[PDB]
Amino acid sequence: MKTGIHPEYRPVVFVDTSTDFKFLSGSTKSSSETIKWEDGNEYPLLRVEISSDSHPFYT
Amino acid sequence: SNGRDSESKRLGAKRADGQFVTGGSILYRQRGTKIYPGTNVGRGGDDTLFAKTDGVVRFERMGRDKKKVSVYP
Amino acid sequence: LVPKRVKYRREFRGNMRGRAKGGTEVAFGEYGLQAVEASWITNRQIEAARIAMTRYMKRGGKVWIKIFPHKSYTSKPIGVRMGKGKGAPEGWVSPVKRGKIMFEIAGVPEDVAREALRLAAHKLPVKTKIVKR
Amino acid sequence: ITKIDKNKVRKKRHARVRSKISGTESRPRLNVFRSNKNIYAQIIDDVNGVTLASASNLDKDFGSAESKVDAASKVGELVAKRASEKGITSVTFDRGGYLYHGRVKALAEAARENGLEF
Amino acid sequence: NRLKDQYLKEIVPALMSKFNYDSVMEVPKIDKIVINTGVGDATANAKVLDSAVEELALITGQKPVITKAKNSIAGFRLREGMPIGAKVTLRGERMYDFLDKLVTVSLPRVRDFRGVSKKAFDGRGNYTLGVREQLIFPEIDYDQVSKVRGMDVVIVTTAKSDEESHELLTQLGMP
Amino acid sequence: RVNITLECTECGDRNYITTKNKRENPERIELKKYCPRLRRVTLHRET
RNA sequence: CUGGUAGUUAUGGCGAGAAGGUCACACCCGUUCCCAUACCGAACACGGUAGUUAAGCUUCUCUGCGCCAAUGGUAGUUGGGGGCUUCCCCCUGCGAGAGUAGGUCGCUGCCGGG
RNA sequence: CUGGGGCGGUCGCCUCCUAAAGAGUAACGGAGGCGCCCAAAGGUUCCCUCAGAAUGGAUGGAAAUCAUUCGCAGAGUGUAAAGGCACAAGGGAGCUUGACUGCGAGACUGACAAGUCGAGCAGGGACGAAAGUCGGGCUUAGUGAUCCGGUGGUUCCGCAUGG
RNA sequence: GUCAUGGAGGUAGAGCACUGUUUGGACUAGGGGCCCUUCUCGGGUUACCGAAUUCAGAUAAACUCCGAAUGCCAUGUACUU
Ligand SMILES: [K+]
Ligand SMILES: [Mg+2]
Ligand SMILES: [Mg+2]
Ligand SMILES: [Mg+2]
Ligand SMILES: [Mg+2]
Ligand SMILES: [Mg+2]
Ligand SMILES: [Mg+2]
Ligand SMILES: [Mg+2]
Ligand SMILES: [Mg+2]
Ligand SMILES: [Mg+2]
Repeated sequence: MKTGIHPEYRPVVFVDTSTDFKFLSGSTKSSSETIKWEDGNEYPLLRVEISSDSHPFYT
Repeated sequence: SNGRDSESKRLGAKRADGQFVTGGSILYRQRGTKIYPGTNVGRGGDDTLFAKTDGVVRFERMGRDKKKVSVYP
Repeated sequence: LVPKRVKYRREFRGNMRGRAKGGTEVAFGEYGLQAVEASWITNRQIEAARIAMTRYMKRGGKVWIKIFPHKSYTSKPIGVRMGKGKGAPEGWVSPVKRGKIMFEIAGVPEDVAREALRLAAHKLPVKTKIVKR
Repeated sequence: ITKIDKNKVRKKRHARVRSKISGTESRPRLNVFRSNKNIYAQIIDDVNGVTLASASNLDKDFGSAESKVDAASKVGELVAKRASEKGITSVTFDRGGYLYHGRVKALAEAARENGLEF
Repeated sequence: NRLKDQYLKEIVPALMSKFNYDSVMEVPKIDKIVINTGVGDATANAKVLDSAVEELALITGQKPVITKAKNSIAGFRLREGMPIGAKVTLRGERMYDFLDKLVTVSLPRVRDFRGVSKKAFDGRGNYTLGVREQLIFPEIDYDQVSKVRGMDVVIVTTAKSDEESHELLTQLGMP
Repeated sequence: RVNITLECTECGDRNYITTKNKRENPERIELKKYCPRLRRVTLHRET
């Protein structure tokens, strides 16, 4: 992977407000917000619209 | 509207298989490689095959379709 | 019968030595008209021969034209001297070498086939033999 | 999807190299075959079609290496030595179709450090 | 890594059992996800492409490669070279991350979805997910970016038949 | 496209004629060429 | 027996089927280092050996496609003769292409391990 | 020049057919090109493979850009055609100026004038780890003598001698 | 000059592997006739047209998967001149 070419790959946790589920997945646009899950290995946080677990078609 | 043609360029073999040639002797004049440079033979800028050393010319089959000319002392 | 297009508008007359390389045996028909001697067949002659075959059969059975007029031929007008380049394309011919089946017919009885083929033979500039498969 | 056969495309490159490079009874071809595990060298005559002094990683003589590059240097050292014992000096290096970089380079650098001229 | 873990744990056994593969090597795996933009408008205004690259870089987290036209076409008003469309090839852990986000966060932000469309397989084993808009992807922020452009998402599987590939995409989570 | 002459910077003589497209290459071309006088390579510049 | 590397007009290729593996060879696992991608450790490069013969590779089987290929005959034709001549015929020597009987799932080295 | 002359057309160069399987070969015979271009479209090192079709997929249409499969070349090769070219001569990228100076055994072509190819030697270089390749471009058109002028250089001459 | 041997070369002939020209059949994507709600988008229709695909069959100075006879170049320690 080349350096100083791509944006950051840094990890980040996604959480939907309704279902309140948490999972790690690397992405851009951190926003810099603390997490509860795995607080030791601290990562950013992102608030999200209904996920598959929430969305009625999926579940 | 016709009535044009270029000067004939005298292409083709200039020495025979089994003939002794001095180094530098032109063996074949050609457009592209009808015949390939063999051993002790060079390919000039215009695709002219010439002997690099003195010896006997031999036109040989390369592999199935193609053909080469060599000079063996 | 005329080629839809040609690579070259003007073409050597060619020669007509030897037996036709192909089309010597009847392939699609019961009865065929075989050229006995060589000749050029013009497209005008192929049509005259075709219409004189089909009419007698009264739109009965099939008729295969086994020759096609591929070769153009040129001419100079009257009052024009030799030279000043090759003449304009005039017509279309099929060089028919001896032994070539020119027409084939099927789907009529022998008597009607043999009559249709003699009627056609009289429109062609070449000696003909009627031959059956 | 189809996996590319690394050796097929390797052998394709080797042909491109062998187009320019061929062994002679005077100046033979130092050819190098590289595997996932170990590395192999052969000083060949193409005019005769015969392999002179050769050497590999798995040979009983010199069987101690830290890295594969270090292992590959020991091969260069030994094939150079075996060539000098046979009585041949001036070779031409046949990349085998490998990029003249990591292991195959370290084989050449080593052999070239010993009594082999290219 | 969250999804590649699940794949190595409790997809391979289940899927090998379902088809009765001789070796674990036969088990279909996802080789590469390849996103493709297809900005043909770029022929007129080049600046529209710059945004189409930047917006896509954020989605993948991996700068794209600006694809240049193959042959000249008067109909579209296009000519040999000239930048039209952007490619980006996802492999390894960073690929699974995208696939996870695609099935877990992305797809539910569309008005609706039927699911894994039987028609949308090439018949060799690979899937092509038609993406309508760019605003579906949470990293994009459509309030900032101008035109919607669109997107093309190709999933290249090691599967031999659509049936095998269909089961793999399903158990990975894809509708 | 025009005929050009490259002058040796050191030698001071021009024994190299070339050609260039002056629309694509409006600047004066500089090539490193062997100068027979000096018997070594020298920077030659278009006149 | 297998890895490497050559020669030989594919009788050697393509396709189909089967078997085989810690001894190689592979895929395979990883990206710290050298070095990589016009994005991607895919490739290249480097470090590994948990897993696997699935594929490549190796061996075996087959004539479906390709390739090779007689004999005979025929076309053509050098030379010598004749005709009625858009052309045709005879004598002598040479002799295709197509088609065909048949052949082929190679053969021949050198080096390393077993 | 001319199937009388005039009128018309043509005039040098390249490629093909005519051309009868070496070379050469005519016609106011049959077809096309040229009077350039390229600082890379040259050199070298390394890496690569094309046309098209099918199938699936946002804007997106018969056709743009992805993906897979099949594909000896149905592409490409600055430009006519022919001969070549997939170890590419086709396509990328890095570094470069050999699109070098003195030459040149020996050949081809040829009435002459010209034209063509050339190993190799010396000088000093480019690329490459090396082997090596490089005196333009896949090859074959893209040009015009002498005389007379112009410009630059010059260990040549300088009409008694120095200029 | 002949004999023997080697070789370059694509004519005659032939062939259809390529490029043009071309016949018949089968197949079949479109388009066009003919009604329908219809936007003739798609059906139920089809020898009015038609691009591929294949089977069979032709054809070529400027086609060639092939390919002679001759002629040509050479070698010989061959025989004559
Ligand atoms: K008659
Ligand atoms: Mg002439
Ligand atoms: Mg040149
Ligand atoms: Mg007259
Ligand atoms: Mg007159
Ligand atoms: Mg000739
Ligand atoms: Mg003067
Ligand atoms: Mg004086
Ligand atoms: Mg003929
Ligand atoms: Mg012919």
